[PDB]
Amino acid sequence: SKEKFERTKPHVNVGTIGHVDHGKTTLTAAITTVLAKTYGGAARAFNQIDNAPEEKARGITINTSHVEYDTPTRHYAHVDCPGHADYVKNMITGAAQMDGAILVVAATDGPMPQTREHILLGRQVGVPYIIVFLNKCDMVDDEELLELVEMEVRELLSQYDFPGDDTPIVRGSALKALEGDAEWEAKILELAGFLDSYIPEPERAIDKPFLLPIEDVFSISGRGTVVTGRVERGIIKVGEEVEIVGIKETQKSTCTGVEMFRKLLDEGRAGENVGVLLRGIKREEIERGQVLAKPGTIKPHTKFESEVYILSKDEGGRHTPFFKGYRPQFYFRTTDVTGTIELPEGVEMVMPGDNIKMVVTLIHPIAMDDGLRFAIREGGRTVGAGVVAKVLS
RNA sequence: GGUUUAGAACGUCGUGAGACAGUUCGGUCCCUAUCUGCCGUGGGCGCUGGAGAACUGAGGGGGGCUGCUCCUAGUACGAGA
Ligand SMILES: Nc1nc2c(ncn2[C@@H]2O[C@H](COP(=O)(O)OP(=O)(O)NP(=O)(O)O)[C@@H](O)[C@H]2O)c(=O)[nH]1
Ligand SMILES: [Mg+2]
Ligand SMILES: [Mg+2]
Ligand SMILES: [Mg+2]
Ligand SMILES: [Mg+2]
Ligand SMILES: [Mg+2]
Ligand SMILES: [Mg+2]
Ligand SMILES: [Mg+2]
Ligand SMILES: [Mg+2]
Ligand SMILES: [Mg+2]
Ligand SMILES: [Mg+2]
Ligand SMILES: [Mg+2]
Ligand SMILES: [Mg+2]
Ligand SMILES: [Mg+2]
Ligand SMILES: [Mg+2]
Ligand SMILES: [Mg+2]
Ligand SMILES: [Mg+2]
Ligand SMILES: [Mg+2]
Ligand SMILES: [Mg+2]
Ligand SMILES: [Mg+2]
Ligand SMILES: [Mg+2]
Ligand SMILES: [Mg+2]
Ligand SMILES: [Mg+2]
Ligand SMILES: [Mg+2]
Ligand SMILES: [Mg+2]
Ligand SMILES: [Mg+2]
Ligand SMILES: [Mg+2]
Ligand SMILES: [Mg+2]
Ligand SMILES: [Mg+2]
Repeated sequence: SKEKFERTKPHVNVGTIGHVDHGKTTLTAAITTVLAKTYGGAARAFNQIDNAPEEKARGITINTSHVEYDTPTRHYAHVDCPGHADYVKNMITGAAQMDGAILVVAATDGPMPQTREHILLGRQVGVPYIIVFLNKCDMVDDEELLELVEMEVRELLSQYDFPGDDTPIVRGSALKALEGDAEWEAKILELAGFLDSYIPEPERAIDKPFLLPIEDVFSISGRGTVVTGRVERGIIKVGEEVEIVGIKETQKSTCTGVEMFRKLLDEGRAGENVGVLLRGIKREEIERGQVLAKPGTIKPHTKFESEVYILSKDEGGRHTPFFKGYRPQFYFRTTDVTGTIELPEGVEMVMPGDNIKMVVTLIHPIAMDDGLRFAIREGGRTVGAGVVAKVLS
């Protein structure tokens, strides 16, 4: 909080995806040290990508850590997702804001059960583009074995509905590029080139009014309570009226400073992760899931009609019917929420792999409008995608 | 210290003397080692002229415990932990 962030180069939200203990967080650390050395950005280290007691005694990552590496063309903003099956909830918030992912499959183990689950969540939420990275390579010195894994990833993406063969696969060790090997340093400089070439300039919405889903809340010692997240649409000027909408009720507020990776800003534009400082609000009363909207634009609702597309055994979801009373998790912009289902008159049961509409009464009210996309989940797996039809409350 | 003498008391049984793995407080533990054994340490003669050294080894004894950390490797194993 001192240096002013100069608005140059387009902003892009990137993040690593993949199996547990597969080189996902280590890739993030490899991208910093490579890009910082040659081009001349800020250095950083593997340290702080994940500190705490939880991510040291174990070694695993829980929190979605962020990184800011810069290149001549564009200014990237990383989102290193956790990895585990148990940490899928806080991952989806990191994955929703992420524009273009970096998948991490390993040459030794290959595509594992979570790799299938992570890419499954990427499609239904909103991950337009994806890039593969083989994160072991050196451990198995062979030409035939390493190339057989590349075939299975191309099959995985094409089976689950992506381009597959068009996606640029890259090979390279993360640990070898951490130190200073000339052949392996240049091979991850190549990944930065694939990030620029494949993923296009993202289409923002700098016209329709201000909205910002809160991914994680903070309490800065001195300044006040702060909320982070990607600005979904519109802009934010300093000293402007902002209404916080979502869970509990609704509160008036005013912005008193927006920032971008510990650097000041005047205008917080759309499609970029920013930390908004709020005036006269406590850490407890504001929570994760709520949205920073401009007053009057959006209203919180606890009941709505919605066209739900349930999945089958083949697509990956439920395989049995269910009657009114069923309570799955509904993942809107960031947070999840439970709700009872009231089916329409003339529909006795809901079979798997079927398009229908239904009334859903949620326990917590969330801010929503007509034409909002969500992904239903229940029992550590997906259920179905859909869209909102009508407001009731 | 306990049990198991002589003092005294409580509860209990007994008319009473007294009694009770019922309880309670107090209450002398001797022996210079002949033999066997054992740990040490010598004198005698023997071993075939005597003497001084240096070995050999039959045989005997002693010694044999194990933690943690770190690499191999967060590798096999495992959906993950
Ligand atoms: N030899 C070698 N080891 C690697 C390479 N990349 C990653 N690893 C190893 O893979 C392990 C996993 O590290 P990390 O990336 O933090 O795990 P993750 O992929 O983020 N998943 P999670 O954080 O949920 O546990 C580490 O022990 C690391 O040494 C590589 O290129 N070569
Ligand atoms: Mg492993
Ligand atoms: Mg990780
Ligand atoms: Mg393995
Ligand atoms: Mg006594
Ligand atoms: Mg006695
Ligand atoms: Mg007496
Ligand atoms: Mg007696
Ligand atoms: Mg008694
Ligand atoms: Mg006395
Ligand atoms: Mg005495
Ligand atoms: Mg005495
Ligand atoms: Mg004497
Ligand atoms: Mg003897
Ligand atoms: Mg002797
Ligand atoms: Mg002799
Ligand atoms: Mg003699
Ligand atoms: Mg003689
Ligand atoms: Mg002799
Ligand atoms: Mg002779
Ligand atoms: Mg002789
Ligand atoms: Mg002699
Ligand atoms: Mg000798
Ligand atoms: Mg000798
Ligand atoms: Mg012995
Ligand atoms: Mg180790
Ligand atoms: Mg582990
Ligand atoms: Mg290893
Ligand atoms: Mg297996």
